[PDB]
Amino acid sequence: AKSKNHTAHNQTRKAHRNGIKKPKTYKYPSLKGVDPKFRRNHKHALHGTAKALAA
Amino acid sequence: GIDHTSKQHKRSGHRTAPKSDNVYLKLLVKLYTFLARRTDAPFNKVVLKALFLSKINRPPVSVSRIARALKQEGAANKTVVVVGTVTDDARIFEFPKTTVAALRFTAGARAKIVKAGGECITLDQLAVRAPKGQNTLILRGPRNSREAVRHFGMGPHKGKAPRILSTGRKFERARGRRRSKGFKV
Amino acid sequence: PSRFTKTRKHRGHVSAGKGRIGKHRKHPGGRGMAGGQHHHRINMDKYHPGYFGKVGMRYFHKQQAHFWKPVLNLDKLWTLIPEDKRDQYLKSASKETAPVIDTLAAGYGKILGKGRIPNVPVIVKARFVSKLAEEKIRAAGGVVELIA
Amino acid sequence: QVAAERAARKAANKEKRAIILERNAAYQKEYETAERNIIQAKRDAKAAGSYYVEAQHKLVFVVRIKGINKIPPKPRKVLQLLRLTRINSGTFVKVTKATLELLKLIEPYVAYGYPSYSTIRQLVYKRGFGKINKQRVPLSDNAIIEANLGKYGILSIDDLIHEIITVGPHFKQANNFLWPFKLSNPSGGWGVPRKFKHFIQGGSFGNREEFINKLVKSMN
Amino acid sequence: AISKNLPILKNHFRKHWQERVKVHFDQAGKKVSRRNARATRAAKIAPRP
Amino acid sequence: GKSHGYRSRTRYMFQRDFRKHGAVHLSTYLKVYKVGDIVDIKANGSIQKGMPHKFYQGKTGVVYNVTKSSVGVIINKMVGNRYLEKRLNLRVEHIKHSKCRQEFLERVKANAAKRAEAKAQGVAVQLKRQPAQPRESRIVSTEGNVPQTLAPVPYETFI
Amino acid sequence: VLKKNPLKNKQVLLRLNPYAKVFAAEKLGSKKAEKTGTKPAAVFTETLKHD
RNA sequence: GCCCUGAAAAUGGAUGGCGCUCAAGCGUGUUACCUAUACUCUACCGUCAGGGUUGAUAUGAUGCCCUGACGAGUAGGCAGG
RNA sequence: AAAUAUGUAAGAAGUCCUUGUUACUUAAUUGAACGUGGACAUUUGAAUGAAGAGCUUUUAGUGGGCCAUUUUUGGUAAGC
RNA sequence: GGAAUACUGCCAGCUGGGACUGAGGACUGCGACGUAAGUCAAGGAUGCUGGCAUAAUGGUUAUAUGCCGCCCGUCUUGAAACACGGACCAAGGAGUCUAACGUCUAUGCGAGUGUUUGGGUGUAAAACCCAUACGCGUAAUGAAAGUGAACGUAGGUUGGGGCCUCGCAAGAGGUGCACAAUCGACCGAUCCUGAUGUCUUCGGAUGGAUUUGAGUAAGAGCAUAGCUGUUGGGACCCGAAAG
RNA sequence: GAAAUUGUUGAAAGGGAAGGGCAUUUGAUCAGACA
Ligand SMILES: [Cl-]
Ligand SMILES: [Cl-]
Ligand SMILES: [Cl-]
Ligand SMILES: [Cl-]
Ligand SMILES: [Mg+2]
Ligand SMILES: [Mg+2]
Ligand SMILES: [Mg+2]
Ligand SMILES: [Mg+2]
Ligand SMILES: [Mg+2]
Ligand SMILES: [Mg+2]
Ligand SMILES: [Mg+2]
Ligand SMILES: [Mg+2]
Ligand SMILES: [Mg+2]
Ligand SMILES: [Mg+2]
Ligand SMILES: [Mg+2]
Ligand SMILES: [Mg+2]
Ligand SMILES: [Mg+2]
Ligand SMILES: [Mg+2]
Ligand SMILES: [Mg+2]
Ligand SMILES: [Mg+2]
Ligand SMILES: [Mg+2]
Ligand SMILES: [Mg+2]
Ligand SMILES: [Mg+2]
Ligand SMILES: [Mg+2]
Ligand SMILES: [Mg+2]
Ligand SMILES: [Mg+2]
Repeated sequence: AKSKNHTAHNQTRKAHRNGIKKPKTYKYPSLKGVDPKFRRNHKHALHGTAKALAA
Repeated sequence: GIDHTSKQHKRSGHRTAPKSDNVYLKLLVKLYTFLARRTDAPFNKVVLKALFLSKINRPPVSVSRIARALKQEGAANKTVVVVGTVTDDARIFEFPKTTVAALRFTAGARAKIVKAGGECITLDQLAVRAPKGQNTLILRGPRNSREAVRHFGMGPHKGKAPRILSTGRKFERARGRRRSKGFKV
Repeated sequence: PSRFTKTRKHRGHVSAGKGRIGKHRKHPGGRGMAGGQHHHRINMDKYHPGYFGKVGMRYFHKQQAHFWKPVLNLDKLWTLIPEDKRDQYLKSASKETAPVIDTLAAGYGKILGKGRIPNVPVIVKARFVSKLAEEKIRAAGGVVELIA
Repeated sequence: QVAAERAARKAANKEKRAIILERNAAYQKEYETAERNIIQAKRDAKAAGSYYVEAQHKLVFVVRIKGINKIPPKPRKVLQLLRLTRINSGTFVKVTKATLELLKLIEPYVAYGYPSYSTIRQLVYKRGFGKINKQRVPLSDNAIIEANLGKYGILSIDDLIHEIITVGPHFKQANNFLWPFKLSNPSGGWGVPRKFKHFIQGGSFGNREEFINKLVKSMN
Repeated sequence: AISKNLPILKNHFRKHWQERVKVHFDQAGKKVSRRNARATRAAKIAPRP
Repeated sequence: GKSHGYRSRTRYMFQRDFRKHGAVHLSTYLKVYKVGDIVDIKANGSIQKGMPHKFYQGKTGVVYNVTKSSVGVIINKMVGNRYLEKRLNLRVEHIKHSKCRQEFLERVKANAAKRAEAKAQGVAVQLKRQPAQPRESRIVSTEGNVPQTLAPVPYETFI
Repeated sequence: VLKKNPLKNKQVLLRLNPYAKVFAAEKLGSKKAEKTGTKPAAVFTETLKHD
C-alpha cells in the first residue's frame, strides 16, 4: 500500500500563526569566535581603564 | 463577515484578584483598590497588583537584602515595603534602624528589626502613614533562584540541569556527556 | 475528589478525550523504558544525556559512614553559639575570654571559609579545615584546635 | 457654585461658537474661490489656443466590495493595512507613489474614485465616528472632536472635513481618527449584472474616478 | 513508553505485589495492647521497676 | 538515490563571468574591513578556500571578527518559524563592501548641514524624505505643436 | 443614547456648524455666477471638428 | 456566422419538467423587478475589553452601573452549572 | 536576458568634536577595540497600519488526507 | 447673431403618501427661537378616544393547508448508501485505586521544615501532648586520592518599575529591587609554571591557559492538599490462534 | 404494580410508508388581571 511521499502544503500557514519572529538585538553581543589574541589584550585594556576612572 | 486581525474574546492574561480565599487579604485588596482609583499615585497601583501574585512570584526578602538597600545614597530614611514575607538572615551582624512594612514577618526577622530600634508595620498601617507612598522603597526577592528554574530549557548545549532523582557516578555521566563515550552533548 | 475530575465532563462524548483516529490502545511503543536506543533515542539523547554506558571504577561493599563529613562555612560559625551569649562575646572581643566552639559536637566535620566573621577572637575545634578558613580565623585573632 | 461657574461655562461656549462661525465662513469662500479659479483657468487657456491640464487628484475614497473568503495573502494584508476588513467598508487614502502601488494590488476587490465635497460632508455628518480610547464614538458634538484633535488645530466637524478634502499637514492624524465607514448596499443596485469585472469592462471594481460619488451616495 | 522531559522512575512492581500488601489498620489497637501488656506485667511481676 | 553534496546545484552560480576568468585584481586585497561593517557575499569560483555555502550567495551581513586573510560575518537565517544567527568565516575574495548605506551616510551628513544652516533663519527645517507626489497643474501650448490625428491601421500580413 | 442624523434634523444641524444659519439665509446653495465672455481660439475649434 | 450532411447500442426518458419558432432559441445593448443565516439601523442574550461608584440610616464591592466591540466549528483544551 | 519571487538599509545601541586604557598592532601615540567630557530632540530622518508589546512554563489531539485555478514529471490516456 | 432645451452635477430649497421601531425612566449636556419672562421637534412617546372584561387575545394539543425535511451510531479523503451494529422494553453496563514523580495553584512555618516508628494521655481506632534520631534542604566539583566558593560598598557597562529633588506643566537630575544582555572576579576538574624549605624526594608558594562543571557572588526550602500529565500494576471496558 | 406488548370504550386522520421544522385556519382544552 503506497502513500504520500512529501509535500510542503499548509506548512507556510502553520509558520505564520505565531512564528516568523524577527531576532531580537542586544547591546554588547557575545564575543564567541572572536580572535583569542584580540580578546586577551582587550581584557587587559578593560582592566586598566577601570582603575583610571575609579582613581 | 469580518476578517479579524486578532483572536476574539481573548482574556487579558493578568490576575485581577487574588486566587486565595483569605478574608484579611481581600480586605487589603479592597483598601488599595480604593486608593489606586482615587489617588493617581503610581505606588498604589504597583502594590495592588503585587497583592494578586502567587507564592512563587512573591519570593521572601531577607533582612540582609533590606540592609543593603538602605546603604544606597540617600535611601537611609526610607520605608522599606515588601509585599510578601520578610525572613531572618544571621550572616549579617549589623542592622540599621529603619521602618519595614510587610505582609508577614518571621519570628527571627521581627526580633532583629525590633532589637535594632526599628518597627514592623502592616500594609494598612502604611496606607495611613503614606497614602501616596511617600518615602517608600519596594524590594522584591529573586525569582530565578528557585530550584525548579534550573531545569527549564533543557537541551543540547544549553547547560541546564537534568530532571533526575539519584545523583552519582552511574547516573547520566556516560555516553553523551564525555568524548571518551561516543560524544559530548 | 472524583466529582472535580475531567472524567465527569467527558460523560456523553464517545471518545472520552482520547480521539477517534489514534484511539486509546494498550501499549503503543512498548512498556517501561523499551526502545531507548531504537525508537526513543531522540527523547533519550536530549533530556537524558549520559544514560547509556559506564564511567567510573567500582567500589565493593561501600559504607557511607566512612564518608560522613558535614561542612560548615564561616558565615554561619557564630550561629553555633546560643543567642543569649552571642551579644556579650561580640562586644567583649579580647584574649583570655575567647569563646570555645565545638563544631564536632554540633554535627559538622569540616570548616570551610566563605563569608566574613567579626573581628573577634574565637577558639574553633574541628576535625578538618580548609586553608582559607584557617586564615580568616587567625586574621580575627582566633585559633583552630584539631580534634579527633 | 449655582450660578457663577455655570455663567463662566456659558460664556466660554459662546466664544467657542464664534470662532467656529468665522472659520466656517472662511472655509466657504476658500472653496468657492478655488472652484471658480479652475473654471476660469480652462477658459483662458482655450481662448489663448492652449490646453489647461488640471493637477492630478490628491485624495481617493476606497470601498471594499468583496467578501472575506478566498483572498490571496498579499492582497489580504493590503486590505487590512487600509482598514477594510468587511464588505462595504470605506476609508480615505492620500495619493502618493507609496499608496498608488497598494491600490494596484487590490484592484479586483475594491471600487475607488475621487470624492467631492458633497460626498465627504454627507459621509462625516451621517456615518462619522471617532476612535477614542479604542472605542467607536459617534461624532454628535464638536467638543469630542476638539478634545481629541484640538492639539492639531481641529476643533469642529467642519475643520475635520476641511483637513480631509484639502490634504493638510495633519491629514494622517485626522484620517486615522475617523473610524472606517460602515456603508450599506446601494439603494438602486450596482447598475451591472456582474460586479466582479473591471469598471471599463462593464464590472464594478477598479478606479471609476468621479463616478465614485454616485455609488457612495446611494450606499450612504 | 518514554516521552517528555521527566525523571527516570524505578518503581519495582513487576511481581505479584498485591498479594503481599500490609496495611497497619491495627496501629491504634496494638498501642492499646502494648499498654495493657505493660500494665499487667508491672502488677504481676513485682514492685520491681 | 538522491544527491545532496556541499556544492550541489551550483553549476552556474559559482562560474566566472564571461571573459573575466583568471587572477583576482589587487584592489580586492587592499580593502579594509572593520567590525560592524556591512558586507554582501558573492563567492568566487577560482578561490576554493574560505568559500561560503550556496545558501549565503547574495546575502548581506555584518562583520564581527577580523583575521589574517578572512573576516567573520553574521547572517540571520530563517529556520522553521524563526530566524537563527549564523556566523561565517569567509576570505576577502568572496565579500565586498555593501553600498546599501554609503548613500545613507551622506543623507545623515546632509541632514546635519541643512539643520544647522536653517537654525539661524527658519523653523521647520523639513529633513524627511517624501514619496513621489501627484503632478501640479500646467498649461500646454499648441504653438508649433498642433495635435496630429491617429487612427488604427488595417490588418496586413507582410510575411 | 440615540444618534440623530443632521441634514434631516435641523436642530442637530444647528448644534454643529453655526454657519448653517447664514448659509440658508443668503441662499449660498444657489449663488449666481458672474458672466464672462471669453471665446476659444480658432485653433481649438478647428482641432475639435477635425477628422 | 447560424443551419444541415458527416453522427451506430442495447428496460422507457429527460435544455430539471411542461412547452416554446419576428422564441420562452443564438449574438449584443438599455432599464425595471425578485430574493441569502451577507451589508445598514434598532431591540434582546451572552462573551471580551476599557471605566464610574464604600458615605451612613436598607439588605448582595464575587455588588450596582456607564461605554465600545465581538458571536461558524470535528479531534481536543478550559470554564460556569 | 526578463516578469513574479528574494537579502540588506532608511538613526539616540545615531552623528560629530576633544582625549584616556592595553601585555594587541605600528618604523613611530600609528592603528584597533572599549571609554571620560562636550554639541545636536522627537518633520528625530520614507508610506500605511498597529484589540499594546515582550517573555516563560506546561500539556491535548494529529503524524492515512483529498479537491480547484496556475506551473509541472511519468503515461496513448484515465474520476491514473 | 441672440436664446431655449437636453445631459451631468450642487443646494446647511419646499412639500405629499406608505411601512417597521418607542429601547431609557427625578434633575445635570449641547443648542434653537425670544427685549425679557419663558418656550421648543434640543442626551430614546406622548396626547385623545372606542369596544370587551371573557376563552375575545393568548398558551397547549390534535388535524388541515403552503414550502422544506433521506437513519441513527461508527471507521473513513468521501455514508441515505447495494459498508458494519441496531426487532422491541426494563434493570445492569466502561479512565478507577495504589507506589514513585513533572508543571501549576492554595495553606502553614521558614534557614529551616516534617507531632501520629514509638511514648504520654483519653469522653478510647477520634481528639490532645512529646524526647532522641532520621529524611530533604542549607556546597560544589572530580573516575578517584582529594580540594572546596569576597581584589572591590559581594564588581563594571547598558536597559529598568517605584521612590527622591527641581518644575504650573512638559521635562531634567539623583537612587535604582526583580529581570534581560555582556565583561570580569571566586571554587572544583584538565593542561602549564615550580618559590621559601627538604626523611633528595617530598612539599606546591606564585603566576597563567580559543579548555571544562547540573557551582559562588546578603540563602528558599520543607510539609500537607487539589486539577492535569508520566511509569509500573488487570490499569478505560469486552475479545485471540497459543504456552 | 413502571415499560415493551394487548382488549374494550371515546375522539381524530388515512389515493404506493409513517414520523419532523416554520406559519396560520378549524376543533377540543386551559392559566393569568378584573383594583
Ligand atoms: Cl496535502
Ligand atoms: Cl470541562
Ligand atoms: Cl467564494
Ligand atoms: Cl578530584
Ligand atoms: Mg503519511
Ligand atoms: Mg467535542
Ligand atoms: Mg473510539
Ligand atoms: Mg535498528
Ligand atoms: Mg426597489
Ligand atoms: Mg447580479
Ligand atoms: Mg583542500
Ligand atoms: Mg437576447
Ligand atoms: Mg442577513
Ligand atoms: Mg462558537
Ligand atoms: Mg494512523
Ligand atoms: Mg387565537
Ligand atoms: Mg424535499
Ligand atoms: Mg475506503
Ligand atoms: Mg453515516
Ligand atoms: Mg468491520
Ligand atoms: Mg443486523
Ligand atoms: Mg440504568
Ligand atoms: Mg482473555
Ligand atoms: Mg513458546
Ligand atoms: Mg399487587
Ligand atoms: Mg403500556
